[PDB]
Amino acid sequence: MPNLLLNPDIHGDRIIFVCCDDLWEHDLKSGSTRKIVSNLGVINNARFFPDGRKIAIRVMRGSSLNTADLYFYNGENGEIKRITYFSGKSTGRRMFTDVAGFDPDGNLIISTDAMQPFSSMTCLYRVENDGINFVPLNLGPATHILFADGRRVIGRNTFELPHWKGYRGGTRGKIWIEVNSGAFKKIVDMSTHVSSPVIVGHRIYFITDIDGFGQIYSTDLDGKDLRKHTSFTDYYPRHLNTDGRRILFSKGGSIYIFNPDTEKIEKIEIGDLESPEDRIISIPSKFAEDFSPLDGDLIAFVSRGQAFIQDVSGTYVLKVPEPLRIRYVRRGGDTKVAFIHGTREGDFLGIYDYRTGKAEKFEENLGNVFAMGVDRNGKFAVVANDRFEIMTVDLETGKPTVIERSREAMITDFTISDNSRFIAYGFPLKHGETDGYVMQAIHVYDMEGRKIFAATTENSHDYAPAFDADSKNLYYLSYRSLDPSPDRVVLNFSFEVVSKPFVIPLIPGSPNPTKLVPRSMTSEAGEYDLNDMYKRSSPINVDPGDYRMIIPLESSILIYSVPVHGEFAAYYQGAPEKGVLLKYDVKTRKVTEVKNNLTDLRLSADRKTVMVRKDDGKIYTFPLEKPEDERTVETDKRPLVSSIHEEFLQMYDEAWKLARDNYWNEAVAKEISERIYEKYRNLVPLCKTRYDLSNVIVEMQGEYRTSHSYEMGGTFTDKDPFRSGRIACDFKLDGDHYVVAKAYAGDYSNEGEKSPIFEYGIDPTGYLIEDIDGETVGAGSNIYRVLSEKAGTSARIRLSGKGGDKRDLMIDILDDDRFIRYRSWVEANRRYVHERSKGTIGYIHIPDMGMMGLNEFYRLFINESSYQGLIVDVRFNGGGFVSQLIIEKLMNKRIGYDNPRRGTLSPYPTNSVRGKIIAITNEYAGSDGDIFSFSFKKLGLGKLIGTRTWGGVVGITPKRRLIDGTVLTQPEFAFWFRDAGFGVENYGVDPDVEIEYAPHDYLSGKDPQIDYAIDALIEELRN
Amino acid sequence: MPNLLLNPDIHGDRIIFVCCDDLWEHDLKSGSTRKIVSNLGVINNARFFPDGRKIAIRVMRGSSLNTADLYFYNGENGEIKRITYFSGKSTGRRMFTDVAGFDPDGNLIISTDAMQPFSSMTCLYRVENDGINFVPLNLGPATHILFADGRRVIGRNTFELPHWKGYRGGTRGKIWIEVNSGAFKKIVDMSTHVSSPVIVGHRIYFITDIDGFGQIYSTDLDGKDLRKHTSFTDYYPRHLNTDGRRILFSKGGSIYIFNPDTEKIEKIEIGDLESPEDRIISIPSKFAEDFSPLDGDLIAFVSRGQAFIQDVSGTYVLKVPEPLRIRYVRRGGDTKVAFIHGTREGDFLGIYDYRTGKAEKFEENLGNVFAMGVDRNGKFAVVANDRFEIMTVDLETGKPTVIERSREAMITDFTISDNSRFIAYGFPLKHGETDGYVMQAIHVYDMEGRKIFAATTENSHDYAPAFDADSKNLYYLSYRSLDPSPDRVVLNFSFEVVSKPFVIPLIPGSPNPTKLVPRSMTSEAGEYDLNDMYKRSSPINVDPGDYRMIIPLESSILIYSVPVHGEFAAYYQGAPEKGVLLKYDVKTRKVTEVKNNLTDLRLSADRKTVMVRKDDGKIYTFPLEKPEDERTVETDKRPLVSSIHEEFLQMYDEAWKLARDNYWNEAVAKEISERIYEKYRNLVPLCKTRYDLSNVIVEMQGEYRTSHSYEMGGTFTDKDPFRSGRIACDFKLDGDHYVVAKAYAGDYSNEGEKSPIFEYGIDPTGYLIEDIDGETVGAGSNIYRVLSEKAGTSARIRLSGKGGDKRDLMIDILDDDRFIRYRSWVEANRRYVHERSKGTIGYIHIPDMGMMGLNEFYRLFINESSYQGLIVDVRFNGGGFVSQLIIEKLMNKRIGYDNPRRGTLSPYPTNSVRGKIIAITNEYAGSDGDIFSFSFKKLGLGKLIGTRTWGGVVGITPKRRLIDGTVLTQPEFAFWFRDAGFGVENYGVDPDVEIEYAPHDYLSGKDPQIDYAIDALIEELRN
Repeated sequence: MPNLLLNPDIHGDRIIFVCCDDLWEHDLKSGSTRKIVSNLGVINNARFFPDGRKIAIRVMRGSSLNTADLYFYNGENGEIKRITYFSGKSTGRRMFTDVAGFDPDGNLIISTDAMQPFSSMTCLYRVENDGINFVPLNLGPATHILFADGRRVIGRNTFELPHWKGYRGGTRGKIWIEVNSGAFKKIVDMSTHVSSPVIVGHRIYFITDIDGFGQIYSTDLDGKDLRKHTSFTDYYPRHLNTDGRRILFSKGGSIYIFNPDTEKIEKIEIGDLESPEDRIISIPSKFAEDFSPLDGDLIAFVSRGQAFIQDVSGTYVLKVPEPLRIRYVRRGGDTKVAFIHGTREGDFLGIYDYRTGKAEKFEENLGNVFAMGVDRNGKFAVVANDRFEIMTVDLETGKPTVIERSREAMITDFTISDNSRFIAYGFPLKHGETDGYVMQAIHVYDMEGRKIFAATTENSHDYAPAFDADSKNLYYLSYRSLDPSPDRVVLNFSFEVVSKPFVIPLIPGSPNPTKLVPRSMTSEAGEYDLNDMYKRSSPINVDPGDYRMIIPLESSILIYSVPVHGEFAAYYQGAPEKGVLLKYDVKTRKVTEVKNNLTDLRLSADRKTVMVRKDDGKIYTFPLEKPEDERTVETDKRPLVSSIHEEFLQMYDEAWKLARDNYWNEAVAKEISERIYEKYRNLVPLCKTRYDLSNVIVEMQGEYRTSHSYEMGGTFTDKDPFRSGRIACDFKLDGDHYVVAKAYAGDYSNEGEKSPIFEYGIDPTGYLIEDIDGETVGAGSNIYRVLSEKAGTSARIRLSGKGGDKRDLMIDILDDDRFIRYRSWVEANRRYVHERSKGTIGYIHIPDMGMMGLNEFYRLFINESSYQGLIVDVRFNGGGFVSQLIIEKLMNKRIGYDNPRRGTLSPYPTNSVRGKIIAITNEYAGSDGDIFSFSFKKLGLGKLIGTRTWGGVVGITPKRRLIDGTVLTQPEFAFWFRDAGFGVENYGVDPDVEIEYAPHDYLSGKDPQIDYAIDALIEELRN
Repeated sequence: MPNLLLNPDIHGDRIIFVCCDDLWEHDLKSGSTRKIVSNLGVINNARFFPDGRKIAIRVMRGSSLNTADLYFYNGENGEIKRITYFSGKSTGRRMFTDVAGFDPDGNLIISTDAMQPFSSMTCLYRVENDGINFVPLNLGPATHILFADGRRVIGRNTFELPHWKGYRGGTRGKIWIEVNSGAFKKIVDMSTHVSSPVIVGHRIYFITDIDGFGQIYSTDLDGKDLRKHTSFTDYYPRHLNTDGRRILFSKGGSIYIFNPDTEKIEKIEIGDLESPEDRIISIPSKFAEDFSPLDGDLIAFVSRGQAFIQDVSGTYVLKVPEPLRIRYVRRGGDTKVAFIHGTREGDFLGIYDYRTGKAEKFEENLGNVFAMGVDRNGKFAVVANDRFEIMTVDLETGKPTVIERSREAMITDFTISDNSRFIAYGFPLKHGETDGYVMQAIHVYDMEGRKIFAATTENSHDYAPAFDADSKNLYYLSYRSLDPSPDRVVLNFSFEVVSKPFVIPLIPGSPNPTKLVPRSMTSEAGEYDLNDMYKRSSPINVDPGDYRMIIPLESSILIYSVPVHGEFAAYYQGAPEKGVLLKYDVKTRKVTEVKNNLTDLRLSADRKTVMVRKDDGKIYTFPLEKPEDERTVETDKRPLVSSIHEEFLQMYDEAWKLARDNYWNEAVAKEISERIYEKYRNLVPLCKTRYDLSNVIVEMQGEYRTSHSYEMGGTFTDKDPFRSGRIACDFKLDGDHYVVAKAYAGDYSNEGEKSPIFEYGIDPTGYLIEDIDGETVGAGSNIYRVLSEKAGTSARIRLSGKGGDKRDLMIDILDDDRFIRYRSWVEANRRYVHERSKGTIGYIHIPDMGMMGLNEFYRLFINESSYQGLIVDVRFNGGGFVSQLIIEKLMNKRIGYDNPRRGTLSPYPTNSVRGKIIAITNEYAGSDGDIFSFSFKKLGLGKLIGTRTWGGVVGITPKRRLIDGTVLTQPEFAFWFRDAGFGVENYGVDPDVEIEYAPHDYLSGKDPQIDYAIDALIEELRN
């Protein structure tokens, strides 16, 4: 039972490497191995200092390893010490805030975006006094820095990209070298991605897969005389490191040594290191999903692939006796439940009687199931799969029967009548293959006659069907009540409150029950007749809103409502959508609130019990008759038990299967998947930690050689995330005191765009920071650590100005100041553009194509679009999906003006740019950011300046998480441009004028890209 | 910066030892040292298996290391595995559930009380299949077992006793050896304690301090030819271990080797191993103390020796700028607070203005302060110290003035009038030096004239003085309203509700204000006159109860009431005493509840704000006017920051100072403390963990060579305690199935005294356990781990009886079953005595002299005191203080009977023993159990049978915890017997007839002690 060994470094005969998230050291001479540091969190990189006495360590914390900071380990006394308190953001594909190199004096050089407006701006800083102070090198964003013959060697984006083999986009690693004390030249720019550069003798060694597989190559300090030193075919080499004589690297779980002199490669024999306990315990609530009410006031819930039946207090718990991956569990009978069990082959329907203990599984492979319901009489279930089919499955024979199949999307929204005769569902459809909108009509399946009926027309979005208890009327919701709401900032309107419930009597002649037509004035009777029922449709008298569920009751109707809200939090912070349960009294048409702060709602089969999840994250239950009697469902009294190796294999297979099944090109998917299956599955048994598993799943994901193959979420450690305290200020150690080198502020009147100190009436720039909460900070007291310890609270800060000015203030210590740094960067560029253009050119930056992109675009568009020229900066754009919306605005042509008796001219359209436009982009703009850059040029909006974009345009829409919560992504939607085809993928967008942003440019304090854009526009504006 | 190295074992050239709570391995050949197991919790012992391949490990978990279990470490593959799921109870002086030795076949033998009715019954078991099954050796309680020439060598109580140097009590370590298969002889029984026995060649090596200091000695396998092999004078040697050739041991933080051949001793050079981060972060609420209200709605609170001023939400927090050990903090003015600062020299008063930030400390040493208050005008503070003095301290000059000094106890109950003129306080006193009860009278000090006046007579206990706002009346409480309450089980009565409030008008002629005497009918006026004020006292019309505080308001009086409750939880589980705040309306005399579930209450200076601690442990604040507007006080938004080395130095110093100050014999205390200070203070810097510090503190505590020098509580690890699942059954692996070898039940009708399976109508004895919660248990499925995973919940257990009987039951899996095992043991002894005596002798067992002892003594006394004879078994008695109450009952002489017309004779006294009594005691009975054993003989109650008791009779009453919550105890009260003097201490009590309980007695299943007691009484009962 060997371990997965990774990321080594070497010094003499001593090699250090990672195993089980901890740092180990192996001595080649004695052959002994030892763990030198552990329990710090997940370590992914360790670097010896030049004299090999100390080691710089990068460690990640937070369940998903979303935070990182650095530590120093002293081999002499075994002293461990945290050096950075930045709580740098981290992702599997961009593990930032790390060791960049060591200068000629032996000082540590780090790379970090902690104090920058963008995560891609991983700037270089010399670390002084063990983290007391950080000195910027001003060489621009970089990953590695090497020093040879007195000059600086810079590696840009040279970190490994295991998730994207064959990457050839604009962000590929490149190497630059200094040629004259402050002048730099790009010496290594290959078609593919260069990573892990090191120097031995006078050659730069690095990795790249230009020939089809990862190998070690080398060039001279001029980027010439390319050489190939390896011919690996099993697994890609990774993480080169050197002591100046020999090179170390990891490959497929083993550590190897490359001797440049002999070109000899030798594997290091390390043997079995650690075998932790396989059987683990987990907190059920941390991986819970699919909670549902059962008879007898019992409840069912799924967690980490396991299912349970328990009382509400979680004291009497029964585990469903089925192996890994039960996806859904649903009430089947008095003491019975139906469930979906998944395997490597697909999903299957099963039944379990918790009273008798008899559990049965049917062999009919239903595909990949995303919804399942059971009729009230427990005779059949209804299932929906990714084939876009909705079917019934006889709970006795297991025989499935496809009801219908959509060609647009899954039929996950369905309901079954209490008498088990009708099945109503939303049917996604399109009039034509290339329609921009998918419509959805409710269809009704009559078990008797097996014939489908259209409940509603195909013109909009009808959903959430629900039959009344007597199975005589079909209620549902529609987004048909069109009525626009005005944008309060931009000239725009949108349909915000257009949801309305409708009802269809299943028996012709019978009226809308909510109309209260006197019974004596209605000729009753009539047999069921589902023909032309859409013509009989009638709305219920409820104000339009945004409803998601309708529950018809005897003399009232419950409705799940969602107040209008902003999307920022749900989009970036996973914040759940908040809703309220409303009660509509049919008799008086009076609407009241039943429950609020909801995020989900399940309804008992008999309509007597209601289960909800609230914004507080807890599950509650209450009688629909007396919502005051609410109880809290407890699931953590009983620990979740499982086997790491059983789960890892299950997880590898599912990751592997998802990558195959969701890859945009089906033909390709089959060949790729089969070719890589065993190669990586064979490494799974070497994995002992979730991080190990990650190293294996990601390399397999990279074999698809396509963008967007991500691994997000999951639980890798129990360590709380690192903390960082900020006040939007940069500190410089001057003598024995810290001085505020810079105090950030964007728009003073906006919220959260400035150092909290500004609210006290002074600009802290140039002030000395004497102490925080009575503790002196300075030469002998790390201010970053002090701020970290106060993060999220208000502390007394003593400031000293040049003179006799002294300040004693209670300052809010923020947990982050990225947005303040960003807005300040934006406003600075804005003033600079106005100043250099002499007031003729406007400026706008678009950070991404999501909700932030929309905010920042309009934030400046309303003030910047009416200058003679306009610069649209999309550098560092993180992508999203609103590129098309912003383009639509820039495409407006000013063709007129209103002339008022009083006031000034009003342009028409209001949203039109007045003059010439120019766009700036760089290698850090990507995805939807690629599409914007390509479209800007294609539509002739203006010239495109900068450097080639990221080149990743195969979108993702994840719909499944691993049992531990991990969200994997699969490049499932390949973008195709008219004329260019799929060619943007793995390449990017070339600007009309390429303007590099070299290290010497950063050294001189000049932004050549913005300067060219301003100048080019000034030129164009001459005539 | 070296480390404190401890508890080593040796095998060839390899030595393992503990450092920083982790396990390390050192190779004598290569000189290399390495950490082989870490992050498991706190390891205190590690033993090489015979072949030196596997290592057995004892690790502790739970903040106070109160739980323990064993693991196996396999250096071959680096596999770590838990072997036991007992969660054995552990204390620093009795770290039970450990490795006991290895049999000739190489199988692990463990010692544990996990499945016994007493913690001292650490029975031996051979471990099988890594914990799947445990086979009892049935040799009785033991610590170590060695094997020589086929015969078993047994060490009884042979663990180290660092907290008691020179121990010579009955529980001292002794060694027995097998002479004839199954027959044993005691070979090593010295006046002093023998610890850590090992065998080399044909000699038993061990440690003892018979010559005044710990040294290594040895004897032949016959216990003869005693030899002394060392002459240490610096630190006591500890933890001997051997590989059969050499002996390894720890001393003063270093690891040494003793060569029996050469008799040479060599120190192993290991060097600096590990230095963790010194600056740590702690959760404030976890070490919180003294919480108090300040003006402006601010709060003051002390935690881990630090003090803070903060708003209720804990968003605005200010740390008081003073070094370690702020003991108390009190409102001193508008933005000022007074505090007590403690140092190694004593306690001092200081003042801190949180607005300006100016802090001042006065140099007057106030001694050891236990109470502090400040007058409302902020001119002086009132302080109470362990000198029994109450004094004022000028807040301007710092000049202290002693008001009065009690010669009985501290004056901690005091109050200051609003006009700052009077100080009323409870004054402890005794009429004579040898009085059994300390009375308390209220005394009032007049600042004007500096004279003391008696407010109450000296006949009972008067307390909680409180002046009204106008400083015209003094209110207080007394336990003077004697009215007896009846005991519901025993003929007994006690004063439960005898607390009554009283009031004393400070102006003669003025009537009790609660009497509502009409003003027009009262001749008002008059000047203050405190003479004869006790004569003027008047009660207030509130029913008697149990009051702890009285707060007189304008038209009402608030009263803190404590409902009568049992003491068990408070006595054993630290449970807080629950109280309620009552409101007495003076006008109507109506009493209403203002707040319940309280555990503590603080009132602001202006009587407007109330702060309380509730049973939920949280601190709340509400306006006295609207108790509904209650807010929760948050203190954990901002982490506590401290330095480990600074804290460790402050704690050792305080531990040393407490040991000295409280030792019972002051003469001896000066010499001992000065002699031991440096020696242990020098080991402090070697400590890196709380466990390291404990080893040092305990060794220094043991220098007092007296009983009761303990170290309880404190925070040693962040690991959750070990869990164990129990159903009061003993399991035996028979083939591939576990059979219930025994099902425990005491009194079926009592609560919690039987396996929870009995509630389903069957006795599980003989039944086979098929599975638990669907999981099969047996030959390849450890039932103990399965139960551990279900502890605290109800699980489905399937059982099979011999036949066709099958049971499927939802069983409560308990967290512990010690009490069930105890009562079953007692009831079995009870039946055995009835049977063997043929219904002529009764039986009673007293497990301790605390609340449990009271419960169990009476639980049987009511049924067993009327046989012709009575056996009073005090074996294993844990001590406490009720021995005298039990003797009082046993002393009753039956001298008459009531003869009724109908029914049977009633004996007089009712609580009298009918006949002859005999007592059984052993080496596990001590403290108040020593006192009981001695008294039984002394008073001639009957014969004492068994073995010499523990011998620890110098009591404790701790009143101070270290900054981390640690409760240290100091032998402060030496018990003196008429005729025997102080002699019981460090010796114990000899029985009239000594009856050893040899290993072969346990092997044969015979209890020689109970048999002799039975036979002795049968004989005495002949005539």
